[PDB]
Order: sequence, then structure tokens, then C-alpha cells
Amino acid sequence: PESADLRALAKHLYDSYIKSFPLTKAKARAILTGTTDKSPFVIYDMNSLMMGEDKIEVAIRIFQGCQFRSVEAVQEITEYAKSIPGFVNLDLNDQVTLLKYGVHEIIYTMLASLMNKDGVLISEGQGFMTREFLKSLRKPFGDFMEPKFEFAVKFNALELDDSDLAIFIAVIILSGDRPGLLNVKPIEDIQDNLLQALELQLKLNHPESSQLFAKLLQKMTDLRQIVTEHVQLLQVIKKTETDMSLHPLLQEIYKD
Ligand SMILES: CC/C=C\C/C=C\C/C=C\C/C=C\C/C=C\C=C\[C@@H](O)CCC(=O)O
Repeated sequence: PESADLRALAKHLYDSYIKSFPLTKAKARAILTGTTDKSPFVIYDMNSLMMGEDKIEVAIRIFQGCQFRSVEAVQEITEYAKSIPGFVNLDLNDQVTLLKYGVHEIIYTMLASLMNKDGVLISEGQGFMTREFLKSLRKPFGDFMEPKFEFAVKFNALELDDSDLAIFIAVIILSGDRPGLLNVKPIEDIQDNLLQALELQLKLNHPESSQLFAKLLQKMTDLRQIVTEHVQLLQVIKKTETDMSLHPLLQEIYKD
């Protein structure tokens, strides 16, 4: 049967995901819901902030923090992409294009794994910065993360685990609707059996979660929105802070 072929694919992607991302959702949840060995230091104010620097501008200093981290995620995501069957065999220009557009959608999908209603894990889970402390930041920085939490709280309500996420982030990267794609066909063919792999995976892994597959695909809309707001807000910074530098890798990704 072909089902056997789809599980092998599901398994392969899961193995690669674990190899590419150091902080999985399983670990993240273990830390958030916990355990005495995985307990994080919590940052909820400026004092605990300067206290946190030990154990582990202001709004700008953390903004650069996210920047460096996002660059790391891009690297990890790029490494995972190469493992998707057929990906590296596609035209180079498109490989670059698929990455340029899928990286941020994937970053916010996985960032949810490190979030709960109250805040978000940092420094590979050694810390936990409160949602409120982030919202208290001088504008426009103060409202950089709120849209992520709102998305996270509802995305997390689907109760997906890592083996599920591995296939879904792969489906995201292999999107034949990306601006500027040279050969949409071979890309669509790959996503086709990836979606087939996802459908079966959700059915077996969540036998009683009616239409999770359809529900999860609709979430691909919420991600689009998030990216846009982030980009607009980003344009504001570059003008209000002509003295703050932005990483090249991230600048080339935003030409959009
Ligand atoms: C030690 C890091 C301190 C705080 C981290 C808190 C949140 C960051 C968590 C994940 C990073 C993902 C997105 C960061 C949010 C906005 C990023 C602003 C830019 O700069 C870089 C983001 C980008 O454009 O990719």
C-alpha cells in the first residue's frame, strides 16, 4: 500500500526535525508545566532582567536579542529544508525563494511551542520572559510580541506534538504559491504527497480530533497575517531608530 510509504516519510521528517531543532515542543512543555532540574529563571521586570543576565537601552537590547535568535532559527530551518525529499533537487533560485517566504511562517509556528498564555521561554529554555513585561516595552517595541501570543494560544489549542509539526512545517516550505517561483509544478508535486503524509499522520495520531487536518491548514492563514504586521512594524523601527543595526540575513529576507 501507499500508506506504508507515507509513514516512512512521516518518520523520516520527524527524525530530521529532532536533529535540526535543539528545543523541541516536548522539552518546552516539560519545562513550562514542570521538575526541579529544568526550572527557568523568570523575567517579569527590569530588576529581574539585570538579575537574569547573571544566572542565564532596554527594549532595544532585547530587540537585538530576538534578531540574533531569529538568525539562528533561519539557519536551523534551512538545515531542516535540505532533508525534505526533493527539495535540494529543485532549481536553486526557487530553493532560495521558498526559504525566503517560508522562514517567518515557520518561526512563528514553532515559537508557539515555547509559549503559554503567560509568557515565552528564552535562552534554550533557561529563562522565561513574561508576556506582560514585553507588552510594557516602549512603543513600537511594546507591541511586537502580542500578536504572536494571540496566535500561539489558539494554535496550541490544537494539541499538536513534534511528529505532527515536522510534517506541517515541511508542507509550509513547499508552497507553490510563493512570489517569483520559476517551476511551480515539481514543488506542488512534493507538497502533494507531504499533505498526504500529514493527513494520515493526524488521523492516526489524533483519531478523535474531527477535521484537525482542515483546521490546521486554515491556520496557514493566521501565519500570513502575523508576518505582515511584523514587517510593517519593522519599517517603523528603521526610521525611528536610524542608529540601530539590523542583521543582513534578515534584511535580505524582508525585501518581499
Ligand atoms: C534573549 C532573547 C530575548 C527575548 C526573546 C523574546 C522573543 C523572541 C522569540 C523568538 C524570536 C522570534 C521573533 C522575534 C520577534 C521579533 C523580531 C524582531 C527582529 O529583531 C528579528 C525578528 C525577525 O525579523 O526575524
